[PDB]
Amino acid sequence: PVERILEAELAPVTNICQAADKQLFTLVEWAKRIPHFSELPLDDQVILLRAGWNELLIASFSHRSIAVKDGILLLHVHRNSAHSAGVGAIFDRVLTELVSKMRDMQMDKTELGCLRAIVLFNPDSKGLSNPAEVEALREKVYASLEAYCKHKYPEQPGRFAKLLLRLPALRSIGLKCLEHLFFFKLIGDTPIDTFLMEML
Amino acid sequence: PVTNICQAADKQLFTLVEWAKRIPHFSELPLDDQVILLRAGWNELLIASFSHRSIAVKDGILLATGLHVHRNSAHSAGVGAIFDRVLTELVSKMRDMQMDKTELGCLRAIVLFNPDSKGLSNPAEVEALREKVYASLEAYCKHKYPEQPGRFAKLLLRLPALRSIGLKCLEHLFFFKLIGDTPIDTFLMEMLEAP
Amino acid sequence: PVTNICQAADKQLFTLVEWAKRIPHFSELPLDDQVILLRAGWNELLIASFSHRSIAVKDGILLGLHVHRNSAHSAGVGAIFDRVLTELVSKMRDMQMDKTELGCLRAIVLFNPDSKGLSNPAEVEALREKVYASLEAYCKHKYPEQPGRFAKLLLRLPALRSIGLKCLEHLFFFKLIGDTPIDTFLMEMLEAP
Amino acid sequence: PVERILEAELANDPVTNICQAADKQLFTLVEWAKRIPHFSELPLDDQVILLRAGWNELLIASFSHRSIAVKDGILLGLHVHRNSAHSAGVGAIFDRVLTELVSKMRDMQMDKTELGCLRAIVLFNPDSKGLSNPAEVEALREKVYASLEAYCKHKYPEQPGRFAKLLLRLPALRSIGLKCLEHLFFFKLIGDTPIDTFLMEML
Ligand SMILES: Cc1cc2c(cc1-c1cc3cc(C(=O)O)c(=O)oc3cc1O)C(C)(C)CCC2(C)C
Repeated sequence: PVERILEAELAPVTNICQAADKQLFTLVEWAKRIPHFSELPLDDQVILLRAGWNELLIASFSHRSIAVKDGILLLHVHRNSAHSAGVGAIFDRVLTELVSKMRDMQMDKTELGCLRAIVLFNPDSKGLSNPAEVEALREKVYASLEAYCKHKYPEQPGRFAKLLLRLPALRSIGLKCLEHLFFFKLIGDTPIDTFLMEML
Repeated sequence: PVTNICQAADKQLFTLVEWAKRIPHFSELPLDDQVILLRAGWNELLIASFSHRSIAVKDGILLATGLHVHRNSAHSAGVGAIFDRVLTELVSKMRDMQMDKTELGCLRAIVLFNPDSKGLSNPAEVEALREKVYASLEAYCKHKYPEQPGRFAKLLLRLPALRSIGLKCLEHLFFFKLIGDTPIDTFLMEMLEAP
Repeated sequence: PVTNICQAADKQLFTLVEWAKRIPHFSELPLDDQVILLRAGWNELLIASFSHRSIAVKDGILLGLHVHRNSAHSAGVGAIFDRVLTELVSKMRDMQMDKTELGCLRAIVLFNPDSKGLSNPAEVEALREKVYASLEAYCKHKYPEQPGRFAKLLLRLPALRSIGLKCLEHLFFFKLIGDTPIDTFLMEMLEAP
Repeated sequence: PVERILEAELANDPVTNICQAADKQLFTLVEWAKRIPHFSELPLDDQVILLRAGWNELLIASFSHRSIAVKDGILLGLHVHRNSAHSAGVGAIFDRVLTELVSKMRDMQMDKTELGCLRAIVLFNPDSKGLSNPAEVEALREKVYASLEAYCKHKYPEQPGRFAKLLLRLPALRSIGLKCLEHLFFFKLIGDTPIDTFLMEML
């Protein structure tokens, strides 16, 4: 189904942990509204969210950032701020490889939902009790996305593959965001500097 | 053994360039861009090749020299994790769906034609050639495996795995730790016992 | 469990600022430079503290929560943990590194003139010279029988640097304590309405 | 004395050619190590471990020091300007070599005896994994840095802090060390254009 994925998509310094907690929770609420996700073992649900949270978050804010130049919306962080916090390279990749590609092809929210659902339903995730079941749910999602794309954009016969071929970029940007601690430098950066200037 | 590795590398790079030149329209790109695509691509292209070659082998990979490497050796050289990912995420997935050599070729051609490669003079042209390749692959899949309507997507969805395994092979120096470990010890000793 | 870690971090950062301000001449640096030194230094400063605390423990580190190397190897960070033990904790034990000597090393680490963005690196270098001049005085007087003790102290800093970067790169702290707390978090979220 | 350390210090197919350059460089490094007192008296297993543990920092220390006689470049005989380094995608690491090592060595006029002794300290690293007798390596490192302090106190008595200043370049050497591994710094520098030149065998 493609209607419940779009429906899902539409619906003290270190205590940066609170902001993180709230962000992760938004992500869990979304996952629970993806058909069949909540019918997986609880251990498997946790593994998929642990495996997925980084790429899922980047996909969200990348897409939000379509409405913005040389920035991402969380609110608004300009690329000059990102370069200043020593994560310029990774930020520019988000812009060129994700945000602009999403803009150029006017990726809609149903299509974002389905990609995120493919990422979430990752049968490669380590420790999954039944990877075959996860694979099966991902097949349902991308079968459903192809149906949606063929109907809404029949003039764009390549559109389905183009969507799927943004996932490799998402994966590498994924790993670079972990490795550079991208999320926690973005929200945590100045709050820390501001805290520390309690040496005044 | 060290001289073998360096020759094998040279031969592999050469094989890789000859292959790329025989991909339609590749040689019609700017020369700067051809170099960028091969330099951006050689890691994933090589892993795709040997992963697929390794379909015909249990708990191992075959390298295009002939050199079979079992996972026992890989875990012994302290790259067990990365080796197991190659096996589970690539080799077995390729086996399970019986990925044929046409389908490997088209994926390698998609990887080669990477319009995200840094410094490309005309990314739009590279993107255009990748569209031709994956349009051609979908045609092939729909006709040879009409019973498997999801086969095209399944092929494309091995590329993220290839990307991460790609970066992990760089980051761990996967190739050099596999074959190069004791050859280096042997090298250094030869140098140490020389005058 | 997660809430506790985040509080402990906040408390650690605070302890760290109070400490730095009580280092002579630190507070006489530009505010921009003070922030840079603490941001550049917090990782090595913390590892130096808990490494030294862990002298009183076998095959473990003390952070109140004792962490045994069996748990560390089980959480896939055995390599980094063993480096902390062999290169820092045991070396500190073997030479009976005292708390004055730890303080001076931490002060040398803090006064890092290599820190990027420093307005006046020459001033930071000058304060580090004062610190390590002071440490040599201390070493030569308390351990005159150990004429190489000063150099030995300074030659633990490279280890501190590499273990520093390896702890960042592996997310050493988060994988140690944060593993199951995260699983527990996500379940809390999953069984919420 | 520390004369033997200074004496030590004052001595188509694109991948194959990089490998030859590497081979030659590593060999110069072994010849140097053999002329360090007591090194050749270690077990052969231990000698191999120290060179395996050490080669990256030892090489960087050499070329950093050689590069004192050069602006916004490093000397390997092939001078490499920072423009080329930034072009080969290793600009960050190159700038660190310049700021943290080359300029610091220039500013304090580090001489070749002092470089030798630091390299000898790096070589005699008792933290190296698998050493048969790390106590012996530690003992040789103590001899080296005891000898360096003697040299510094005599040649630069006006600079009482010069010994510590020398030793406190080693952390920088370590981090630049790990960054050079992680980026494959050496092989991108020497291997860079040879590859580009090879590949431009498209016609
Ligand atoms: C020991 C060692 C050193 C290095 C490297 C790797 C190792 C290295 C050596 C062994 C030997 C081994 C052996 O003695 O059989 C082993 O099992 O695992 C190793 C793992 C390693 O990472 C790389 C490839 C990262 C290049 C940089 C240097 C420092 C030369």
